Amino acid sequence: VDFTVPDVQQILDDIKALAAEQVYKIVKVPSTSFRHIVTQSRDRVLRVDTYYEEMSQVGDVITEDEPEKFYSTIIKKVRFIRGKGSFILHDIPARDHRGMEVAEPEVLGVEFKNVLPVLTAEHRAMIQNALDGSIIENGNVATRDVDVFIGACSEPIYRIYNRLQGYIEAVQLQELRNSIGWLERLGQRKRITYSQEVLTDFRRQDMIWVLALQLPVNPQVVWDVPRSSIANLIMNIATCLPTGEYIAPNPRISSITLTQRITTTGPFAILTGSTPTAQQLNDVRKIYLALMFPGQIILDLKIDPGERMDPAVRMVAGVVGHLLFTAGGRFTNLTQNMARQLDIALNDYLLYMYNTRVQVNYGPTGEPLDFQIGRNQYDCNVFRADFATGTGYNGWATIDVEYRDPAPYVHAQRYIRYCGIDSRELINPTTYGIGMTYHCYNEMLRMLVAAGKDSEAAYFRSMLPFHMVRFARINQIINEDLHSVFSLPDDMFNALLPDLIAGAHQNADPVVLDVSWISLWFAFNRSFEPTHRNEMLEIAPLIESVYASELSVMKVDMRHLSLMQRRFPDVLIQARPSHFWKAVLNDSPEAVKAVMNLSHSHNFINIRDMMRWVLLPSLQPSLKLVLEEEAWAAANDFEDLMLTDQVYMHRDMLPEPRLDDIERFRQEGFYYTNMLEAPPEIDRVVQYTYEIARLQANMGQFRAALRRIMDDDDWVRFGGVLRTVRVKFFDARPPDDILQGLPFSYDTNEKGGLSYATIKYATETTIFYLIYNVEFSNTPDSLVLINPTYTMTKVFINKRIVERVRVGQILAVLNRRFVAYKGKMRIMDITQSLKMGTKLAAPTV
Amino acid sequence: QEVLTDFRRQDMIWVLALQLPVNPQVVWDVPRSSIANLIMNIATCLPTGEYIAPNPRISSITLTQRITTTGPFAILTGSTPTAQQLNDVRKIYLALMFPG
Amino acid sequence: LNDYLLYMYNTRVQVNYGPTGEPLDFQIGRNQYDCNVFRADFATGTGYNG
Amino acid sequence: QRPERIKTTPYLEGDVLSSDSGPLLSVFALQEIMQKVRQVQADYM
Amino acid sequence: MDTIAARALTVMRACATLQEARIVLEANVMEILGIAINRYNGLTLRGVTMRPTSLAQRNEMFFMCLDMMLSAAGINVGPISPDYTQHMATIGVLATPEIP
Repeated sequence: VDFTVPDVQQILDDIKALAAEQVYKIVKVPSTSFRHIVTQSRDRVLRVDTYYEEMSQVGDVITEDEPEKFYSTIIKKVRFIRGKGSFILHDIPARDHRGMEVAEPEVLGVEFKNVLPVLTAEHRAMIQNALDGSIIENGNVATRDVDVFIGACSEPIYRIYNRLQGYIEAVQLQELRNSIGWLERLGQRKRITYSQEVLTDFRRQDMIWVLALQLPVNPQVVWDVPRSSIANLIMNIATCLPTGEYIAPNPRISSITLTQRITTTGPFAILTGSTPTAQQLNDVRKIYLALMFPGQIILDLKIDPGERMDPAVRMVAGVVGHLLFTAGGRFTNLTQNMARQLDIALNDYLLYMYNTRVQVNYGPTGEPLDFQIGRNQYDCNVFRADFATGTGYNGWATIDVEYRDPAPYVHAQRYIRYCGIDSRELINPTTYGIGMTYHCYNEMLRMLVAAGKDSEAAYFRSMLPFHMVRFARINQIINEDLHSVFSLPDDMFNALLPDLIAGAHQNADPVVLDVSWISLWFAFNRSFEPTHRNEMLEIAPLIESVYASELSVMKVDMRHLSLMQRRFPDVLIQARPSHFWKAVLNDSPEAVKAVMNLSHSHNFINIRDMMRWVLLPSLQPSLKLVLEEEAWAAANDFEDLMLTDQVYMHRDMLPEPRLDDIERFRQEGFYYTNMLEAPPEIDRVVQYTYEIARLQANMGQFRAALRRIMDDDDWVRFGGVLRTVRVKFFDARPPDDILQGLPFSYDTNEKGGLSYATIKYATETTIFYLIYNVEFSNTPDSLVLINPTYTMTKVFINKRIVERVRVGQILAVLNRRFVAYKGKMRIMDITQSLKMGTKLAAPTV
Repeated sequence: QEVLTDFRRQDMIWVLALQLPVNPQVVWDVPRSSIANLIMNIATCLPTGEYIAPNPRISSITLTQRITTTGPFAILTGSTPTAQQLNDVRKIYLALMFPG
Repeated sequence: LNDYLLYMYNTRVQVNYGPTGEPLDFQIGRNQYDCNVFRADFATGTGYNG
Repeated sequence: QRPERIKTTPYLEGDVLSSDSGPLLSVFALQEIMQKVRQVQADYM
Repeated sequence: MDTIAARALTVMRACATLQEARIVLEANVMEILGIAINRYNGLTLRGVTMRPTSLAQRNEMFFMCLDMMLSAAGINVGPISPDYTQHMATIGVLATPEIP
């Protein structure tokens, strides 16, 4: 009475720790999405998107021939999005102006400050108006009051804020209610009292709830996992399995029936035997567990030792077994082999006949049990092993697979009521084991006397109660207790027995528990009264949902990563499926993998099995889920990831402007950039493959070719690889590395006589903005030089990062709605509330 | 990442002594070569590698601290019959790695 | 193989032997099934791989 | 780096027994064949 | 022999896929062209790009298709253009089982 489940469980602990992962951030002000850089001029300045600057350096350099790296680099970036974007506003900085709630400048995405000191009196005032012009709308949403204002924010990010908020909204009405109620059902079905205390508050009236997990789960996702069968079972038991004790019957029952006539000795001289624990009891635990599963774990073959002789032990087990296990036509308990040996042990016990004969009418088939034992001739053919029928063994002419339709899970809500014991109530067992037939047990008792021993069949009449309670107990445990997303689905439950008969094999594998011949008897003289349930039960459902959601997140990721190859071929040519998910597995939670590996390190999954699983439409939504899903969406642009195909080289002069009216340089200080407003005319571009460059260099024509193309003004563009984009700003003439930095490498090395060459294409590309700063001592001439200064690299991205702005044009960006909860109202995630409950005890004897 | 430029310096006159596409037969014409050839084939092309064992979980699996499955071959726990037979396995592998 | 298809540590199955004393003539199985297939023809390779 | 050596699932990740190489086996091969003969010739007439 | 025509056909049909840059090549296509173009350049010594753009790049590719088309048809057009010249060797590229 003390079995647990280590190493498969230390995992359940950190899965419990997963519930703690806070994926959102609550702020009173959103992060700045727009910065303003000040050129020397009060008229115009330039705005920056920040987001892009950050997105600039997120993942590693995007190198070809390193698919795994690439994938992770992307994953980081996508993950980065939902990160920067998940935040809810609360207690915002309001201001009062002419009886209206105005937003404090700090609450909108944008920085003026820089600008403020310059702008003219008029400009300043103008902006002031726009500021006290930004008013806050009131009331609405989720029955409780929220503040709405129009602040600015970067495209991709804002999308996440939006989705997040939408989720919170759903929770506030629909989703919270669902999850709670589901629990109330589960607490009814599984006898668990659930704490409602969290919402009993008092200040509850104005408290926003942030349940981030959702409860109904969805059995699918759990079973959609390839070969999960066994791992899920392990899970079910590791979770849902109670610790109990094996009770013994009345010592008197045998003494009065069996051990009555002292001078009989019979097959039940066996009764005296106590239990060899080590082997025996673990064997009884096996038999119990297996039988309380039931068709999942079979009570397979019965070991082999030469103790198999011991006719008393053998015969005894033969009878015991026909009442302990189900060969039932609804589902199986034992092996075909295990049964055959049982029927034989039984067959011998019958035609053993140590005393006065009866009538033994042997049948046409020499097959064991083809004999009808006289007086009334109860042909023991009905006590043979017909699995498809149930015929001899337990159940037989009984119904055990019934369906009380509404029940939690929808994991086909069936119910196994062993021998018709519709055990829905608290057992005694001093009462309940009364007038209870089993039919199989009943007919057993008839055949038991029509054939032979009364003294032996009388012990069976006196046993009925204790036997009915072992079973009634089991039902409550199987049926009521171990009813989780880890207990097997029904269409499979029903397929176990017939697939076993057919011999043909599919994923849904029976467990092989080899049993002691003698343990059979011991099990019949040991009922089961569970002392106390597993501590994981109340928390379980939460944990279930954690796992579920985590799985779907992975699926999603892979769905997008998969198509990345047909998407960007030039980058992932060497890409093979294995690559992309090894990266997923890598960036995803280890505890989850562990759960899968239970049956994966055992069953083997092929990339194909994985794709199927990915493509399976069944996802349990959580906060994490929806956000990642939406992140991936925004993250489809790729210009939005800061890596573009468009990088060319072209002989370009550095703008050397005239300076007559120095005051006119209140202009945008001629910023200049590589950033092409639009790409070149294709007929003017020269597409280079390594392949061609090789050839040209092979003829000592490479350099020459390039020169001519450049001299022709025409543009050249190497590769077709992605390349990471960098962004830098300059106050004056940048380094030659940036200006004349060539997007390729060409070297020549003489070895032996031969002479080899090496050509590499760059992966990093820098976009820059060179702000022109001037002074009064400057001459119109000063900026012009006899010979030009050249810039070769030019990039293109149709995503407005840095742009010429007016001043009054600053506030423009405000185009984004915002929802912020009142500071006086409370917000709190009660995601952790789902583990608050209590295992409802048993009445005990 | 390198390539062969067929650039010949005006100083260098090349002297190649053996051409590459080798005539298969000259090697296999040598009488009683078979064995020697084979060994050569091994010593030159046969890579370096390690023998892997399957997963212990493929046979027995733990359900409870007390309950575990047992593989029908418990004898499979025999510690390799010295190199006397370990080498004897190497024979096997090497044998199938070289058709008939 | 033969010697061991024939070694039954559990309940025995119907072994319907063949006229030839040659190993693997029988047909063990409640559905028969030749064990003659796993003989050893070098021109066919009927027993072992491929 | 590891083209097909990529181990997706734990099922393939087992323990290490021994290891062999070209020069390793090439020698072993000969050895075995030579023992063969001595052991027979030296053994019989 | 039919194989030769099938190749020369595939190549041309593939080149037709190269509409006007804004294209992400069908992975499959890339592979084929590359092998062909490669082998072709190795026999033509001409500079054929897999993704032409200039014109002279385009001409070269067309010329390739032309050379192949003629070779597959068993035609010898002779001196018909100053800009183009037919390489009879084009047949040997098309006879090589290395091109799918």
